[PDB]
This record gives sequence, structure tokens and C-alpha cells, in this order.
Amino acid sequence: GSHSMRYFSTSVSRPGRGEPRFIAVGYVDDTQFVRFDSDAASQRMEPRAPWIEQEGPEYWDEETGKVKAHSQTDRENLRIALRYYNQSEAGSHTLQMMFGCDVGSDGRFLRGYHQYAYDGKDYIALKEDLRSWTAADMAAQITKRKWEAAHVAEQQRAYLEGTCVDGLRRYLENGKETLQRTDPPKTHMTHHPISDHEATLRCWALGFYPAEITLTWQRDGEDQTQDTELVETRPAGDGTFQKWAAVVVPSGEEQRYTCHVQHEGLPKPLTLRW
Amino acid sequence: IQRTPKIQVYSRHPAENGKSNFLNCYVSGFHPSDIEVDLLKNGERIEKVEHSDLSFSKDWSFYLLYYTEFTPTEKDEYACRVNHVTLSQPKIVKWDRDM
Amino acid sequence: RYPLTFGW
Repeated sequence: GSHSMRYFSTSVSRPGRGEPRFIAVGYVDDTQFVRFDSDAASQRMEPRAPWIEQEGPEYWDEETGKVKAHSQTDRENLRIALRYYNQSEAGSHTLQMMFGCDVGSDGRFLRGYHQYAYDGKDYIALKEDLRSWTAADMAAQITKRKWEAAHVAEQQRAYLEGTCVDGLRRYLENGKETLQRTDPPKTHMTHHPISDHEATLRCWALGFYPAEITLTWQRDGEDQTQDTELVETRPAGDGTFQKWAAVVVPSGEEQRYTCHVQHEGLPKPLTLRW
Repeated sequence: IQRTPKIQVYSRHPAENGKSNFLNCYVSGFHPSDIEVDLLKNGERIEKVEHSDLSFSKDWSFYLLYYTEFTPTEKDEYACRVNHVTLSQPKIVKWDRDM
Repeated sequence: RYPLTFGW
């Protein structure tokens, strides 16, 4: 199907407890494949998927180089941010970055992304057309003038549309057996009486990949988003995901309810009846 | 810019007494990133418990997976204990086979 | 392929 590569980075300042903590991870779809912890001893980009382990020393040295530079740039960025906003240097702040590209079923470029956050809120982002920046406040406006003057986009765009997609294609192939599989959800239904007049029906989805899924209850065929508890999709820790949807039902009316599941692993959407 | 973590505590496979499994605590949708997570076995916190590398979703909220190898029984009760700035007091969630 | 980053 469609595929994506993402790098997520977090920098957290520790005023008085030394230099900021810096963590970065890389993903392809939902599968993590790299990591860097500025607090770890190795002090290198470390593999987190068997398939990436193939990469030669040249890979780990260049990648390490880039992510290390980033941690230093982020370190300074937190300092600058304090200046821009005139914040106290006793406070702890967070600086996040998302980078990546999407491609389609044949590995053609789809979309590119390069955006930051400060303290959990949008700071600055590259626009969809990858030619201009969106800045969220006046501070971000300073960074935007500088990046336009510097012509940073020209570089990022060519990278996203060129190096990022080649990289993704390459990763997808080397990890074909893993990355290009789609495990469908094993499903089932549970019943939990709560009162003398009420019971709960829980609709389960297990062992599916990728994470993208839709679980929806119905009553006589009528959608129902009001009376339904839905949990967030959660990893099983083995590469698959889990989720469930639940409704309370009058005792004796379990049969009017149907559960619907949608996942790319399914040739046809599923309808389950108690 | 302050978000309460959603907490889930569950088994990797459906529970089976005397069969080794994995106990997960999934914490997500929180900000900032500082967080303390313990897995509990009858009130006592389990020692060799690991967690995933710190990450975040489209909205910038962080998520982490804590887990450990364990063997379920009919007697043993397990829970997750979680603290975060947005929590008055460490939150404890008992594990439910049914959830 | 980890990106290049720039100063704020």
C-alpha cells in the first residue's frame, strides 16, 4: 500500500542538571528502526530493526554524524528560544521535530514534512508545497525570515523528494518481509453483564499491522458513537497492535448490535454479530 | 501545553495461567515528557521492567510502552502506577483480563 | 536517512 518514513526528535532542557536531554527515533510506517539517546554511552545512532543492521559502517558513521549535529543545534535552539520569548533559564522547555516523506504503492513521492514544536505547540512548519514556511507566532517569524534569507527550503525540498524517497524505497526493500506485510486483525466479542438490566459487549481487534484501524458498533444498522467506549490503539510489543470498542446494552437486546471492522488486511470489511 | 496521559495496562497475549506472557503499560497523549511508570505485582513493583524509546504523535503528545516478561496465575494481581505533573497523586490501574 | 537541521 502507501508508506512513510519519519524521524521524531525531542530536546528537553534540564536547567541546573547539565545539558539538555536529546532523543531521536526513526520509523517506517509503524515500525521503529533507529534511535539516538544523548544520555546513552554508545553515543551513536543505534539500530532498532533487524533489517537496518545490514547497513555498512559508512551508514552508521554518517547517520551518527547528522543526529549528533542535530542534538547540538537543538541545544543552541533552546537557548535562542529563551531569548526570543524572554523566558527564565530556571524553567525546563521542550523542542520537538518531525521530519519525513510519504510515498504511494509504487514508491512515488507523495508528501514531505519538516516541522518543529516548542513547549508542545506548533512553532514553524514547511508547507505542503515545500517552498515556504508557516510560523505560529512572532518568535517563529524571526526563524522564518532567517530560513527564507538562508534559502533553507531549496535544500529541504530536494532532500524530501529525492534522498528521503530513495531511502524509504531502499528501507522498504531491505525490510520487505517485514515492512510490506499486513497482518489482519483476529476479532472476537465478549459479554459482560453489569446490572440486572444491562450488559457490555466488547469488540476486539488483535494482532493487526499496520496500526490504522476502525472499529464501530451499530444498532439495527444505525451507527452509534454516543453510547460507546473506544480505547486508543495500543502496541502489543511484537510489532502488532490492539484495540477494542464497547457498548452498554439493555439485557436482552445484544442481538440488535453489530460490530464493524476496517483494516487494509481485510479484503472486505467485517460485520460481527453476537 | 499540559496534557494528562491516557493509561492502559494489558497482556500481549490473552491471559493463560502458568503460561509466560508480557505485561504492558501504555501511556500516551501526555506533555511534557517526564513520567514515572511502575508495573506492580501484588503491591510490589516489578524490577526488570523495560520501556520503548521516547516518541510522539501527530499532535506532539508523547507516548511510551513499558513492559516485562511475566507468568499469569489465578491469584496474582498486577497493576500500573503512573506519575506526571498533571497528576495530583500517582495513578494506579489494576490489570483486567477483560479490561 | 536522518535530516539536516538548522538554527532558529
